[PDB]
Amino acid sequence: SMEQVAMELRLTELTRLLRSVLDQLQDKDPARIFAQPVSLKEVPDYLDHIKHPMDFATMRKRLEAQGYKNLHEFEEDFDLIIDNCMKYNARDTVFYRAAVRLRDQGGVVLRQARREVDSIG
Ligand SMILES: CCOC(=O)[C@H]1CCc2n[nH]cc2C1
Repeated sequence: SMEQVAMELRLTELTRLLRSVLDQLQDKDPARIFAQPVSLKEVPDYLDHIKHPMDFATMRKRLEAQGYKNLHEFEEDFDLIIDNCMKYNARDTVFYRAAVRLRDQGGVVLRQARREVDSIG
C-alpha cells in the first residue's frame, strides 16, 4: 500500500536522524571505551553482573536494520551503555569516569534530538 511506503519513508528518515545522533554521541568517546561489546573472553563473568549488555557497535547494527521505531528505544540502549558501565566499574576508574562524561555530553545531543523528532514529526 501507499501508506506502508510513507510509513517506511518516515522510519527511514528516523534512521537517518538517529545515525547522525549516534555518530555525534560516539564522537564523545574518543577513547573508544564504549565502541564494542565487553569481551566475554576477557571478562568471563560479565553476564553474572550485567543482564543486558550494550555498546555502540551493537546499537549501529540495530540502527541499520531500522530496528529503532522511536527515539525512546534508541535512548534506552544509550542509557544501558552508561548504566552498565557505572555498575560494573568502581567510581574511581577510568571506565566509570568515561561513562559520566559521555552521559553529561550526550545529554546536549539527545536534548536537541528530541526537539527535532517532535518537530519533523
Ligand atoms: C574496552 C575497555 O573497556 C572496558 O572494558 C569497559 C567497557 C565499558 C564497560 N561496561 N561494563 C564493563 C565495562 C568495561
